[PDB]
Amino acid sequence: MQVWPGQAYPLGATYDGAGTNFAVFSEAAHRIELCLLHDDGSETAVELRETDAFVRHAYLPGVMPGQRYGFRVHGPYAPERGLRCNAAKLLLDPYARAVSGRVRWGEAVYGYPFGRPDARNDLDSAPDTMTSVVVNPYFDWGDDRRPRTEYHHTVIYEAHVKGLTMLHPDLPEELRGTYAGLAHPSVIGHLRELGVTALELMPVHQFVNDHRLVDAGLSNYWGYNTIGFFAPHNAYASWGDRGQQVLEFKSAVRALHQAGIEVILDVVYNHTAEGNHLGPTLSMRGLDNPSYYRLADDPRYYMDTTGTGNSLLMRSPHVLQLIMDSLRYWVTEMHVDGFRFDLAATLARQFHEVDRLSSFFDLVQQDPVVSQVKLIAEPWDVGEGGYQVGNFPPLWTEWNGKYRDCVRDLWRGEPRTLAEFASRLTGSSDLYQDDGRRPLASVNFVTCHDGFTLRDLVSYNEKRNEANGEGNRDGENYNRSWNCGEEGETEDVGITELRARQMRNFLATLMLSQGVPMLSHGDEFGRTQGGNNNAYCQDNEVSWVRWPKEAEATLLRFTRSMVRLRREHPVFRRRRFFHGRPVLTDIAWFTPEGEEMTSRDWQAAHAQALTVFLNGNAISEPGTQGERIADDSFLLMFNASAKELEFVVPDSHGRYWRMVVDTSDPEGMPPQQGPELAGGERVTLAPLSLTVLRRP
Amino acid sequence: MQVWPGQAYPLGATYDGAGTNFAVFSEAAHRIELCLLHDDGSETAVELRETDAFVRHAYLPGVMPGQRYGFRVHGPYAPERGLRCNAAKLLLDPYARAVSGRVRWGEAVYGYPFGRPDARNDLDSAPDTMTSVVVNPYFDWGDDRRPRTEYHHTVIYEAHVKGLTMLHPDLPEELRGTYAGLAHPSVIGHLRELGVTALELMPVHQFVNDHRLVDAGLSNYWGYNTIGFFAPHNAYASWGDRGQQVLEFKSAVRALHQAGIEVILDVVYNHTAEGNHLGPTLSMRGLDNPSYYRLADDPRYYMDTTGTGNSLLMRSPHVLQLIMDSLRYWVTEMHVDGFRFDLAATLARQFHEVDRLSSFFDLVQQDPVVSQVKLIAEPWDVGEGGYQVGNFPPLWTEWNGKYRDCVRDLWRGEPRTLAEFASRLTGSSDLYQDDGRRPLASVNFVTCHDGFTLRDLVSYNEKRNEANGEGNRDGENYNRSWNCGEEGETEDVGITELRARQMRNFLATLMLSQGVPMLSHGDEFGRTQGGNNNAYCQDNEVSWVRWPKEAEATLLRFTRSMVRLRREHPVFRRRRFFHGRPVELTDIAWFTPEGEEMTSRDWQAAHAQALTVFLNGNAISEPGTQGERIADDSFLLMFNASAKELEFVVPHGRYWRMVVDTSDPEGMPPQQGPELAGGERVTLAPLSLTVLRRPA
Ligand SMILES: Nc1nc2c(ncn2[C@@H]2O[C@@H]3COP(=O)(O)O[C@H]4[C@@H](O)[C@H](n5cnc6c(=O)[nH]c(N)nc65)O[C@@H]4COP(=O)(O)O[C@H]3[C@H]2O)c(=O)[nH]1
Ligand SMILES: Nc1nc2c(ncn2[C@@H]2O[C@@H]3COP(=O)(O)O[C@H]4[C@@H](O)[C@H](n5cnc6c(=O)[nH]c(N)nc65)O[C@@H]4COP(=O)(O)O[C@H]3[C@H]2O)c(=O)[nH]1
Repeated sequence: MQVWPGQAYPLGATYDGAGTNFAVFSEAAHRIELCLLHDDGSETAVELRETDAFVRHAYLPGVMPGQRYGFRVHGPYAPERGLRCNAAKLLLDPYARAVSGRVRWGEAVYGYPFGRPDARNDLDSAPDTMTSVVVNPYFDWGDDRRPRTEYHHTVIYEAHVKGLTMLHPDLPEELRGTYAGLAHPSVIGHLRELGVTALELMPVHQFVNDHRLVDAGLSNYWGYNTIGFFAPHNAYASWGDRGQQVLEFKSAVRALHQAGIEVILDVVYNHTAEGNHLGPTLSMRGLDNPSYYRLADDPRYYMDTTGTGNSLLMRSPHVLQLIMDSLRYWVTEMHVDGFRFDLAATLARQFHEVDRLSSFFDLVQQDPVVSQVKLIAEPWDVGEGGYQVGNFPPLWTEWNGKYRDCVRDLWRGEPRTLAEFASRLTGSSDLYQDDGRRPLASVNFVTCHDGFTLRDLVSYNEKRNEANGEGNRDGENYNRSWNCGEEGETEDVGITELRARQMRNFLATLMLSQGVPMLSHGDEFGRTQGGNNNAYCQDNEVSWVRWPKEAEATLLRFTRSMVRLRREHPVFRRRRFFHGRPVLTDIAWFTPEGEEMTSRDWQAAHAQALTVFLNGNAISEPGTQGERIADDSFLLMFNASAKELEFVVPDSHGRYWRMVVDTSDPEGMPPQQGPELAGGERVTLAPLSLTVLRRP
Repeated sequence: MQVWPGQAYPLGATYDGAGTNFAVFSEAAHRIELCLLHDDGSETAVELRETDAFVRHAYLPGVMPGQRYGFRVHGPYAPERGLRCNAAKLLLDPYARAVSGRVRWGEAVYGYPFGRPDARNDLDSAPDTMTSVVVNPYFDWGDDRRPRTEYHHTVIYEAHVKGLTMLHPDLPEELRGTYAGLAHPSVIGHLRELGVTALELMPVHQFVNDHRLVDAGLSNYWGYNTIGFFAPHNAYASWGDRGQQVLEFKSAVRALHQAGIEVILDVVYNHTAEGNHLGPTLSMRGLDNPSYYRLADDPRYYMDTTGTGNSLLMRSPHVLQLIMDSLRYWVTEMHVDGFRFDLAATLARQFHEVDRLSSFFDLVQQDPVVSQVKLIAEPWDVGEGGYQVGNFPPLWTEWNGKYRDCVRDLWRGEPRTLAEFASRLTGSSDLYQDDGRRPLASVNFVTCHDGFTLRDLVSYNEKRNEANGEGNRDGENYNRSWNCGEEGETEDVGITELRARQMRNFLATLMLSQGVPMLSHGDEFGRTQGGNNNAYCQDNEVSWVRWPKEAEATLLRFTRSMVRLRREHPVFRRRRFFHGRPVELTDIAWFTPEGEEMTSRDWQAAHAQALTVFLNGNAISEPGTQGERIADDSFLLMFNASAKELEFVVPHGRYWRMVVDTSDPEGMPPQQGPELAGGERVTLAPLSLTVLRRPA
């Protein structure tokens, strides 16, 4: 038999050489039973009797990795009390390091009769449920140098595990769309060729194909609907789901870490794949409903702060413990370099309000494992006071959703005051400066997985989510986009070259900006999604990354060479805001004709032209060793006008500035040199074009 | 000036091989300078310029360990807002891994002019102040097996580092009263001889003798008045103060851990040694006052839920981080095994009420370093809603204040504490069963550092603290004690035996009571504080532990034999609660002195001071380390707190053996006894105990 009492910590199934020590949390269970599934669907149940601080535990020697296991909570069923415990269902371990199988959708996985939401389901769950697996924690990272690339050298590349590699004509068939293929040399090379220093992996926690999707012809692609917070996703693993998916991810990191490539993965802690009531009872519903999920004034129904069914209680210690244990386990055992938190406002909702003194923030700021890895937050959620951009604690880094909306409104041509675009270029002073932050707190991005891609952003006015199954009712409605004259694809040479160069504008404005640049995957080649902007369920050629074999490889070498500029020239990645008001003047703003803009020229309604001077000799920032940082002085000239404009170079005839970037050109100016301008001489600059000059 | 920007983590002086990095937090400091002290007192200031998330820092190559340093925080001095920043006072390092020197009490360590509280003082504090020192973290714990003694084997021995060894006629005079003398073989041999598994260490966090106390002829001895949250008290060091005292501690833990004795130390996190205003500016008054201390509804004045000057803000993320970074520093760097939190209800006061969902409770519960060590609490503060015995989370253990009073009462004679004393032997079923805890969650104790020692407990009716300088106003006013005929020293052998046998009565009940016991240092030799019940300032023979050279060595072998009787028989240290009756095995049954099971009427019969308890050694419904069953001889405990003799009956056919008797003056847990029939009547003296041991 061999049922030893074991230990209470750590939570989950841990392989201590000769056996495995199990420990799960439930304060609302009279009895808890542990099931040991075999390869034929037989359950060898064991009662974890030894409770300690509402966590029941036991050590069962002989149990080893590959053991399919799960729990069955004997507890009250009373939605009136908030409890939905059911022994009939096979509950997943929240602390499971690897989950096997898919959810086979049926009336059994749900925990309530399909006609009576307050009755109780007595159907066995195991033959249709996912199944948590014990994992051997061993891995020999030889020299896993965490390439601790600082914020002022970081190029974040948002990408998917599957879409990035799925259609790659260099990975053998098996590896396309897996973690293993993500480690391939032709992808790491591409990533190292493109200049990225951080890789953002769209949700990699094990997530569930939604029932509403499976019974609609679709699947869950993005993966922002998760149940296994410690489990690499089994469907992204070509090495098996019997606890061998973690072996890929670890090896996927080590291969990536060898090339000086960081891994910052996208975490979704705000909600769970169990949805609201009327959803499935899979992992945490049956264990402890009241202290895992945020229930409403009527405990039957669920408080939502994400619009997606449920939301976790951020003040119950066993929920905070699960997230800190989740983060760290991905830091120190998966060697993940950082996290992009999803809708991170919900994580700071202690009772109702968004608190920046909330216990979650208190925890993260102090723990020596998480507080040092790159902490990125999506600074909003769909509750009251949901817009919190510029209110997270000064440790954090935020998605500048105001950079997206301000830049997409500049190149679109709207009367977005230049003084609204000029602080987004300076790196969002108005949002972060008083908070005690630096420009690197702003993660700038012209496009991400949400909204249009880059090609869709310069080709479509309104969304095209008909094929999502919701009558075009999902995604952002107006995306500050402009089709460039005709919506959809078109053979018009004028519309084509305009779109191909509007894209150039977006990537050029992004790199010359201050803070952290971010690229959505595919925009290097011009990835299209056919007007679809919220492709959470488009798991097909719509969201795959097509790979190039001329125009798509004109924009490619353009973008790479634009990254070289930001890298090579530290003026574009400064550690602290310019001031330059009274004395060296580290920034200056002149009009096209060549005079310093005035308070009246600045925010006058219809003005769409700028010249920006960036003083490379006024970087009062020490390097790593107190080394004073130098760089050539640059002259960025923006023309958001519909017309051809005449820009004067405002220094003197004394000196010479060489043009190094010019959006207008069809061959690509960031990868191709050009003429050097006199210094008082007039330079005609095409409509919706950009230009940069360089001088030491 | 080789000054590199350095890192912002961790806070404090860390030695990176080539040099040392300093990082300090202040969110209301415009300019922070790093003063580096020399041996002729001259300073060498350098700006910690690099402000990152309100943590200013720098790294200085070549700066070796032993360097005396400190921060001077230029900022606002305005007590109407709560700011007492003073760039004249040499602020300590809240993360000082060793603090040298002592406070020379003068008008210069005080930050304000003595006659005017809210004015400004520009007196240099440098020489009159302690100094935070850089420490080299190396120490070779070759094979330092943390003796992770279980919870149901612990015997806590609360000791002070100085009194334990200042008067031991075996250490060299160098080592009397220091950390090294605490780990001499003659001491660890005694703790081994006594059977303890834990050494509760009265505060070693480096503290300051109060100005209040030093202009009186006295000196703070206990040390519950702390500034150094990372340093060992330099006045306990025989090896030096320039960072060398940290070695004393690390090597004093190495020795105790080799002989298998754990380290539990007394932490004081609720309050600081700067007290309220009118007091010094040493570490946190001048660093960032409003974010460190819990301020009033008038920022000039300090909230005080402790009565010791001030209280700490348990909601500012950077005070909880200072606690945690301290907590994890004594386990991960100095190999401590647990902490006793003092006034631990103040730690949970997040705003006003004692919140068991306070961030602090959610921080300890989660952290892998601190949730695993022994978490012992003193569950009360003097503030409103202070007494919270039985209300801490289930992860926590408490000093059972309702045990101490109710056993002090019983042997004192009060006609109430029988049904109450019963549960206190049961393990305080009232206070802990429903909370989800075990009998072990209650630290039982009759006497501690507070109140009377055990000899004073039976030799005084009221306090005698005139020597403390507050005219007998401090401490407990009634401590639930009895003088046994005469208060003070007598020679009547009738009283003296009653005292020496009363001392046997508590220790007997303490080692036979369910849960975790605690021994105050010196109650083996019958230590006497001369009636001083609150001796926090008596750093003299009053609290010095007197080592014995006839009666003193009789009670000694009494206690040691009782702590064994706990060890060798697990019933007195059970791991679950009793249930008494299989409604449809009987593991406990209470009998009358007459010899019949009691009745709910006869239980709460007011006039009753006699008892017979049965314990079933064969009905321990608990597993063992390897699923085994626990087996034991069954015991029969006979309490007579009556003023006279009462004939006690054994419940007929079998035999029983008498193992414990308080009455006979040779001491009879080390002295073998007769065999009692099983129906026979037995005479039990007034205020005495008896235990029977037929094997089951
Ligand atoms: N010695 C010293 N000089 C100080 C200090 N604070 C400001 N200065 C000087 O005064 C300017 C104003 O700084 P700010 O208004 O806080 O506005 C600051 C702040 O927004 C940001 N910044 C610069 N360095 C840091 C830093 O290390 N950490 C953070 N968090 N922000 C920084 O850049 C702004 C100004 O950059 P600068 O070109 O440095 O211009 C700074 C610098 O000239 C200080 O505490 N000590
Ligand atoms: N920390 C901790 N404390 C424990 C544990 N088990 C018992 N205790 C405490 O000790 C009491 C004695 O339990 P019992 O003698 O087994 O008498 C128990 C036992 O026979 C049964 N029982 C209670 N819980 C369980 C359980 O989870 N499994 C099984 N099989 N029986 C249980 O019902 C009785 C009443 O249980 P309680 O009301 O809780 O009464 C329990 C509870 O107060 C434990 O695993 N951990």
